[PDB]
Amino acid sequence: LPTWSLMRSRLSLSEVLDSGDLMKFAVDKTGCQFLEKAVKGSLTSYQKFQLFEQVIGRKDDFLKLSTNIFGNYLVQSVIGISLATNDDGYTKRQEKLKNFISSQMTDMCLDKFACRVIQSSLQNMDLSLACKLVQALPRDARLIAICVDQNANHVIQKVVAVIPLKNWEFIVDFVATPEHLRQICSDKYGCRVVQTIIEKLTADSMNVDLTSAAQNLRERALQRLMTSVTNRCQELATNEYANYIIQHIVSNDDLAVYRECIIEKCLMRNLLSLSQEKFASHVVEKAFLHAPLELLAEMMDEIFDGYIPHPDTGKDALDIMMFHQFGNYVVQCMLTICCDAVSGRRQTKEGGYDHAISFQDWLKKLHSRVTKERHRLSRFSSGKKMIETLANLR
Amino acid sequence: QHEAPKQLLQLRSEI
RNA sequence: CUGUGAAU
Repeated sequence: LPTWSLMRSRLSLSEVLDSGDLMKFAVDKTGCQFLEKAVKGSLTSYQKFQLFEQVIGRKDDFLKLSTNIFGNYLVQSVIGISLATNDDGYTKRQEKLKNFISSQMTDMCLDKFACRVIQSSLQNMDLSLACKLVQALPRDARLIAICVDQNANHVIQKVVAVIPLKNWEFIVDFVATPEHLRQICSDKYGCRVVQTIIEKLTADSMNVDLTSAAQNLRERALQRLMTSVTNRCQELATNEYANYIIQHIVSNDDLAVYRECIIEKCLMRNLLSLSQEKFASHVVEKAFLHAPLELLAEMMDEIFDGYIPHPDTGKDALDIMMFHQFGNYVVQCMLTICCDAVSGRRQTKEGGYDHAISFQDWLKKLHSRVTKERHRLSRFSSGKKMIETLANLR
Repeated sequence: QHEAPKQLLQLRSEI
């Protein structure tokens, strides 16, 4: 801090602006604190002119402040003041701001503090100029590093949230690339990007405001990404992060058409194996909970009769899953579903059939097995829950 | 990954 | 006998 301002004083904002020492105030813990409160008062036309010039008018100072732990707050304040100042410099300032950020898009996205200037600009700038910010995103392997970056991943999620799909449709096709999808979906942060994109591409209640032409664009982009996801749902469903994406698709009612595809492509004929996986067992749970009835019948038949019992012990698939540290949650799901059906909490009509007689069949199977194994089951918390679930039915 | 080994069973044939 | 996901 300059000595003419000394520790602290009764400083005026015009003093700071006229001194030429704003930069050493904006990077200071106490100085930037004074500026954040000063710019919230009634500024004169010239004081705003000075802030525009000194905070978002010089590229190098704008970059330095945007990447500063404290100065990035001042930049967002001044950007907001500039957007709220409808004078004759309004067009010139927003254009200069877009060019500043676009020229350093990638590095600002990867910066812990500058990525907040990006997100603030994306949601507050006029929609037209914010769209030009998306055009500055990279199209090579730096986009992968952005999607999997601890900071830059929120920039992509912000783009998806506040910018029309026409401007970021290339990200959908970039992520849908099979090689890119593997890296991104298997990342702690890249999996959030992919799930946020899917949610924005879903025709749910948050998208009824779209025009028909925008719905068609949304539908086509969704089909291209769902094709890529379902082409590889086996490695995604077992992955420690990508299993959340497969769960979301299987459990979302507005994505019901992709339920049959996912359940049939990677879940069917693998239920015993996937139910014993730490991550895939959650996907199996969701698949039982939301499967169409005709497909649910096939999943039930696979557990009850899809496997040959062990040739030495006679242990079958239900026995293995029932007492497995992960499979027991799947069997519990099967039992809760059947009890919900026979008691009325779940409807049983589909495709002209009433599957109530089928739910009664599967419940009879699980009740019969829980009865025989009541002593082994009573050792476990999961087993006591299955016994209690059945007793609550009567 | 301190889990018990998977217990796999032979699948019934599909048609 | 309980079992997994974001940066000022």
